[PDB]
Amino acid sequence: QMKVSRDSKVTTVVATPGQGPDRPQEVSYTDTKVIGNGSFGVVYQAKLCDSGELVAIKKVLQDKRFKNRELQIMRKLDHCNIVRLRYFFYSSGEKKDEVYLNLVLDYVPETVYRVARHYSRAKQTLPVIYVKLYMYQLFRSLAYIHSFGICHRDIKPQNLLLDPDTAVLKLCDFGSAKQLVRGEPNVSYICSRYYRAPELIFGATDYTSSIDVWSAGCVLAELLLGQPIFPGDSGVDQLVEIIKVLGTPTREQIREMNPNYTEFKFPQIKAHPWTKVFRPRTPPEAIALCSRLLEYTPTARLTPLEACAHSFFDELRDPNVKLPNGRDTPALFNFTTQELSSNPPLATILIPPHARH
Amino acid sequence: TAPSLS
Amino acid sequence: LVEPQKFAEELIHRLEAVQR
Ligand SMILES: Nc1ncnc2c1ncn2[C@@H]1O[C@H](COP(=O)(O)OP(=O)(O)O)[C@@H](O)[C@H]1O
Ligand SMILES: [Mg+2]
Ligand SMILES: [Mg+2]
Ligand code: NA
Repeated sequence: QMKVSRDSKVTTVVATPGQGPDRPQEVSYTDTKVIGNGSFGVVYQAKLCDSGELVAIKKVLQDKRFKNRELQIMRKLDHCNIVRLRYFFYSSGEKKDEVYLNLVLDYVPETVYRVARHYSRAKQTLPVIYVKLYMYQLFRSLAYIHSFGICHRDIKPQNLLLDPDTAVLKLCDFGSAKQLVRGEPNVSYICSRYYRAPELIFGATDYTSSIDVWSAGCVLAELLLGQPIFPGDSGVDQLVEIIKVLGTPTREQIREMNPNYTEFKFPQIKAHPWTKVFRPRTPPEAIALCSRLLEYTPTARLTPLEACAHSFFDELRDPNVKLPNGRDTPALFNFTTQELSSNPPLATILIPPHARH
Repeated sequence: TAPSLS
Repeated sequence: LVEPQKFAEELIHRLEAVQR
């Protein structure tokens, strides 16, 4: 479809709204410029003509060789820590005759990665209140997508959008996400380096949603250290880094990750205590949280909802907590029945008494 | 990092 | 994927070198 006009160049398409039944409407935008780039996405910024609001437009080739679940997964998602899909449409694009999907998302200016990179260049540590706020909101988005059976499979600091004025975090980049069905196998070399769970590095095809929890544990540890905790160009390199921290996995832990490795005689490396991994001033509660996330056995990792109930986030449940810029914290306690379905009795902890209003 | 074959 | 024999051989060789 598409068309050009003048207001600045105005683009008009017939786009389908992200929510509700399929009822496309004319949508006009202007002020187009290329902003972000990923391994698959090419994100434009634009300004909607009606409301003046800023949006991001991820334009992705619709490769029919691969499973393109991204639109179908995003359409069912509505949560305050997941970037909203306002509209989508199809356009002819640039590759002669080819099919390009356009996702019109809420525009969010920063990522956890770019914020953490400022502190590393300045040799400061990200203040712990932000580690708490950012990690808490991440786990809350994971509890939401996992309650639908959906695994993100690309959790990493570049995929976490921040509005740093409000400290609101939004998960994005669902182009690797999948609805994991037990008994059906999954492609194994998924997730980005530094954030791959050990069962994935061992080539497991029968993994679960808890790979996202391992990835979240790597983000947390990175935020606390100021650099990735398991760097490495290859799978062996990263597994060495994991083993130099957690120790050599037992035979039973190897069986939980991938039974095809249980008969090899790996050298037994002693674990490095978590208190020595991190800086001497690191809060003990963050270390305890990190050690219950970065676990070899996938069923022994915290679920995302259980992570939100952790004592590390206790300061967020104070009525008197304020952000460093003076504004109050974002909404943290408006849990639905859907995202509590994992374990409903955690509402006793997760909604503190001053927020039942 | 990429999704599954169809 | 990767053959489990070849991956484990590489990992074993790496783990022997860092073993304190
Ligand atoms: N809603 C958004 N607002 C602003 N920037 C975004 C938004 N979505 C993505 N971006 C930027 O573009 C990058 C790539 O987008 P993403 O959806 O992660 O595509 P890819 O699958 O190629 O990684 C992100 O890391 C982010 O910095
Ligand atoms: Mg990305
Ligand atoms: Mg992606
Ligand atoms: Na900040």
